[PDB]
Amino acid sequence: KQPISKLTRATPGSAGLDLCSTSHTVLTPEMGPQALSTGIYGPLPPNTFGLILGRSSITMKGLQVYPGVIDNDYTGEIKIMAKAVNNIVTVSQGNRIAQLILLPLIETDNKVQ
Amino acid sequence: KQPISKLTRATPGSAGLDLCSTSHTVLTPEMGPQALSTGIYGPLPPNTFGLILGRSSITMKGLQVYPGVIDNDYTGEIKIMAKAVNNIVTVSQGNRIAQLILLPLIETDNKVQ
Amino acid sequence: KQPISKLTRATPGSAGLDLCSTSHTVLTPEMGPQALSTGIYGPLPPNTFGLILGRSSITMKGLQVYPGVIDNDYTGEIKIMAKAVNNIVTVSQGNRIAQLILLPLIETDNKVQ
Ligand SMILES: O=c1ccn([C@H]2C[C@H](O)[C@@H](COP(=O)(O)O)O2)c(=O)[nH]1
Ligand SMILES: O=c1ccn([C@H]2C[C@H](O)[C@@H](COP(=O)(O)O)O2)c(=O)[nH]1
Ligand SMILES: O=c1ccn([C@H]2C[C@H](O)[C@@H](COP(=O)(O)O)O2)c(=O)[nH]1
Repeated sequence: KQPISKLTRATPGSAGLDLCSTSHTVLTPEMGPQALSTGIYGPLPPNTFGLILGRSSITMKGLQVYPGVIDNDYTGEIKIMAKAVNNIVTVSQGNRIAQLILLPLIETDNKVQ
Repeated sequence: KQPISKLTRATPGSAGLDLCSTSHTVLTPEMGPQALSTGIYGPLPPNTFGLILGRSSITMKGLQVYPGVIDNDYTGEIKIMAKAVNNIVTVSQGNRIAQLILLPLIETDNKVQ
Repeated sequence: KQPISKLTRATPGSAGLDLCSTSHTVLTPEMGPQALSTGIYGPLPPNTFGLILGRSSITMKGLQVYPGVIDNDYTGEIKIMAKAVNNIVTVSQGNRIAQLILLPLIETDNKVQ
């Protein structure tokens, strides 16, 4: 398993950490949402949560990444939820498919469970 | 009307507050976006705004929730904008359909109106 | 070129800054994602990044805006990635199509490039 600390940022001003698909995968529109493996696992730094978002270059090529909320204490594998919009899309191993944004986790008094 | 304070968090490390649909509703792809009632109303805690996002279990079952921005001072009913992706989806009363994330509302000098 | 400082907020409690399309554009579902020009350019205020999100009134009328991450140091034109969901959609010049949300850019030790 690899932790979020092994992810890289493309440039210092980049909001997101790059997420790559560990497999070659073909997607068609009729398949609906598919969860792509990344080999990267939670959890997140204290007081943060994560959002998985698309890369614009990839969205413009017809692969939609559904925004995904990564809880602070999730310890499973971070997967990318994606769908081919209109056309057949092929994702090659190591292609950068999405990005992870880290955001502050605000405290509230809402009851738990 | 019920306020956001009555929402619950599944676990202490959960980023989102659960939102449930108050009605049983059937959605098909050709229907396009539908606004699901929740019986929960703004406004939000000072200096925050809200984002409505999907639950990954629900997105993987073919119901897409369009990310929705909840303004700090909105006092209407928070509705979930959703679409069946490819298949017929049935939402039962009380099913958890989406989640509300609270985020800091940054001040800027942009002119207002 | 116009900077983000020229954008306006609809009301003081509005989370987003309004983004308008500078052209008249017709979109159909089979076209897939389209990048709409706005004439607004990065970069963003220090320690922030941007998210492009839809307006709910517009999403409910069948135009989906794909959430887009605006990096802090991007100096190009901010474009709106959008898709007609099911029907033909016509966007007129000056119509408010999306909104820009500003969020804190959290520092991490992740390696760069
Ligand atoms: O795109 C996503 C969305 C969620 N999850 C994992 C992390 C979340 O903590 C967990 C539960 O999802 P939600 O209930 O937060 O949506 O699933 C992902 O791997 N990818
Ligand atoms: O998914 C959504 C998106 C918005 N709204 C309500 C709250 C917002 O303050 C208001 C106006 O929407 P926007 O203009 O912020 O998108 O509509 C919802 O109930 N659900
Ligand atoms: O909806 C979007 C998404 C991105 N970009 C520009 C700003 C980003 O800094 C840049 C690279 O996109 P990403 O790699 O962050 O997705 O493209 C846009 O104009 N509109």
